[PDB]
Amino acid sequence: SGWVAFDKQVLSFDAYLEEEVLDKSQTNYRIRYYKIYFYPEDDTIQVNEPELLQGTSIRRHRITLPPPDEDQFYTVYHFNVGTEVVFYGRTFKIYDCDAFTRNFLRKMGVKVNPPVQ
Repeated sequence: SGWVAFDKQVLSFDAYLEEEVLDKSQTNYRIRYYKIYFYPEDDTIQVNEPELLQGTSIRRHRITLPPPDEDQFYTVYHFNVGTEVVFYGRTFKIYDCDAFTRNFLRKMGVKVNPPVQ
């Protein structure tokens, strides 16, 4: 034991979210872009906005599925292009992922979906 191997490197997904602020009856919004990291080693997730500012990040930890499945955590199999994930009540829309991630998914039998556009 003790062999050096980096076979559990993070998977990265590009996602966006719309900050929709309801003003009386009119809703204004802006688009925020994030990078979602999934760590195979411990199934933890981290989110960061590449761009007192609120909502720019989510620390690395295991994230529960949204109701009614909060007794379970998100796994690597819940992430794909054209799929939505919900962290702390906010909906993230995954639209891409790098080559390394696409290759990793293929190696574990996952078919990566076509572009959302």
